[PDB]
Amino acid sequence: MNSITHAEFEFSLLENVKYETEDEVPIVLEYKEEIINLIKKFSNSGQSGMSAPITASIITNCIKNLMAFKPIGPLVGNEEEWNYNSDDSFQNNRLSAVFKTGLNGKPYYLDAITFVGEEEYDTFHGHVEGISSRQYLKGFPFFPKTFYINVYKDFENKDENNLCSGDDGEYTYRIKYPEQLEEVFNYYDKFT
Amino acid sequence: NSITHAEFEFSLLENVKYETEDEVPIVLEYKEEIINLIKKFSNSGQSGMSAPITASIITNCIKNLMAFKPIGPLVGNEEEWNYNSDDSFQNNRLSAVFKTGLNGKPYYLDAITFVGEEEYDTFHGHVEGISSRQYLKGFPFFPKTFYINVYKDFENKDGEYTYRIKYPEQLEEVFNYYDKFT
Amino acid sequence: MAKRVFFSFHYQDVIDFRVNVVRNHWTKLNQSAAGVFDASLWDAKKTSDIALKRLINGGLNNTSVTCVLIGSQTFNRRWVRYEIMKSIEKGNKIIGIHINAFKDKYGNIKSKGPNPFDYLGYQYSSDGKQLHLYEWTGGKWEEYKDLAPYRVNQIAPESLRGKFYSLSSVYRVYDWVADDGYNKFSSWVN
Amino acid sequence: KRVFFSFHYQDVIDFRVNVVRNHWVTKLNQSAAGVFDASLWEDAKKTSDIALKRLINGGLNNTSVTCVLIGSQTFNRRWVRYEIMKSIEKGNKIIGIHINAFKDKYGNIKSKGPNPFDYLGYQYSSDGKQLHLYEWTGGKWEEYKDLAPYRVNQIAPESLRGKFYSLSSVYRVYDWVADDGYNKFSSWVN
Repeated sequence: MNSITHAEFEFSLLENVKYETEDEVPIVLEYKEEIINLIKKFSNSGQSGMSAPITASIITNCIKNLMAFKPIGPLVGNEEEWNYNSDDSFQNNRLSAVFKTGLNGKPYYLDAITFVGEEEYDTFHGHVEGISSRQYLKGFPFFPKTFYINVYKDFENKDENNLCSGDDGEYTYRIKYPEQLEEVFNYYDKFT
Repeated sequence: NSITHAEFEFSLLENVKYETEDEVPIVLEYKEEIINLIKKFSNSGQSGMSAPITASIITNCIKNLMAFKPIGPLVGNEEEWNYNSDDSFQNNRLSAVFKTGLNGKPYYLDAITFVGEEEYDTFHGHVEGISSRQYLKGFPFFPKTFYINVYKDFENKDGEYTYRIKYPEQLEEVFNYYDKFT
Repeated sequence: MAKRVFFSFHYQDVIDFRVNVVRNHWTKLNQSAAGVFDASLWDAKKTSDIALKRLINGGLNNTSVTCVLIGSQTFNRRWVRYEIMKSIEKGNKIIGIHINAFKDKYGNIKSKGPNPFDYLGYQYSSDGKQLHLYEWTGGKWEEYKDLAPYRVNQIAPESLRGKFYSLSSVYRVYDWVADDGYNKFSSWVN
Repeated sequence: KRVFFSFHYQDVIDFRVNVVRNHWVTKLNQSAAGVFDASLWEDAKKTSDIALKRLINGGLNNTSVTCVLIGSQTFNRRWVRYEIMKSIEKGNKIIGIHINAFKDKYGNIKSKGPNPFDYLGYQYSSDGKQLHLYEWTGGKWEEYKDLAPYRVNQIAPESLRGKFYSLSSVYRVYDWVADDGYNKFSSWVN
């Protein structure tokens, strides 16, 4: 109790509002008890002003990874980390969007790149100008990272070999900032 | 339930034999609270599309509360200040925010952290007329800390060096977010 | 010519990996909706369920097929039911695919989960101009709270009014193994 | 002219520390500030207490004064004791300041905390070349585990060897109210 004044007050601000519809209730209120219990344990662990932001970052990074079915630390890639109950592609047990084709195949990650269009909500996995969402791991230990690559729709200079459709006609997606790809391929190896 | 993946991850950490106490991962101390949060999340009816949104809301809320930051922006209304002081009135929800006098301009002590070239040379202070505290532009206020790189100038100092701003372009973003404190 | 699918599945570790097996098979001409949300850019007061619906709705607007991936508990998960019901309103093609037969690391599978289309339905109003939605929950058919009845552009004939239709009588459900999804998955969407 | 602010992590202490920081204003005032983000590549492998010790050690090494801000439970907190013990090994000037009397918005204050320097101590080795550290764990003095014995340059005379001494006589403790911190805080550091 002696350490939750701030957190309890922040939740009280959300609770003291009259919500016309249930759809308007803030999502975090569902998790008040579990969040407060985490704050309590953290506040009773003997942290100092200087040690607390480190510990807090470790905790919250753990939660974020586990909620996304990502490992707590890096993938090791050793023999036990793979599911061999498939004919061709072996799936990683700890990060299931990682696969390798063959026992000694080069592992790749389905979620390496999410493409981000110019219009709100136009975010997708796919292929844009020979850049796929899946990319090769450089090796192990592997720390997963997703890169968000901006794209735009080219209506004038379309390419019939890869067109898209919509309420605005035919177009092909193009990489908007090619320099963003250099960061990707300092992290991954290009999948072709 | 959907904690097999999380319990496996924790088991990997617990089953290692650590030579010293200092090597034991810190997250193990919070396993029960983390698992209980995952359990509640797993039972909330999430879809593949909805889960990352909900997860981001939860973890960003936890991040804020662990830093004693508000979970939304400051409003700056009368109820948000602590009036039991003579000079500087402190914000109740983000306590590094102060205003000198009831009509003073609110400022934020954590607006800028300076980052030197040496590892661990990170500090609050004053570098070439740039202070760690900066004025809020107004309310609603969304807290943000800028990390400004600095370097030690031993050549042209004014007891051996003078700190200087490494990338002046970094200060352009700062003062699009804050107003300069002088 | 490229098409984008909305993958509707529920969140659980034991079926996320099975979904990823499907994703590992779905090319240049194949896109899928993906979220990008970052709660740190924007206010926990504003991130409510209507904000969630707006992001799901917007993602759905850039797709033409909703493909429900079915595991053991998919049938009764709130946000999967919303994605299916909103897909109907937007006129997406909708299919279901059982994916419980992908083996885990011990070689185990699970039996087919119940068809989510069995737990959702609709009924036309007596004047034929409004579509009322229902979900099976709490032991009976409840008016669907997550999406209000809406007007339809084409009047339903009197023979179709006041009659309950479950979604399983409208949308096809495949079995990845029995129906050779490995070779025919593209033909189910396209 | 950089201070290491040593205080225990709690919301009711953090706001009181910020009142003090709001008086360490001048251009010749600096304080150590932590920078850590486990989500980035630089900090992705820092997971245990040794990473905490290395960052604290590094931040301490760039200061010359350690200022312990004292609340009700500060004497008992593990990482505050570590910062104090490490400050001794590095030869920092160390002071303590009671900050319990700053009122919150309702007028609440905290009871005065015990002197953290009362719960820590040392003893010179028999040959006078090594400093052994101790802490009060509730009912007895125990060897300090978080920091191993180290060698000192002052060979230490026989009158001090094998004799236990608490830190309470070594370092000055101020009261913000009684000792007029509003006018004298800067003089206590410099």
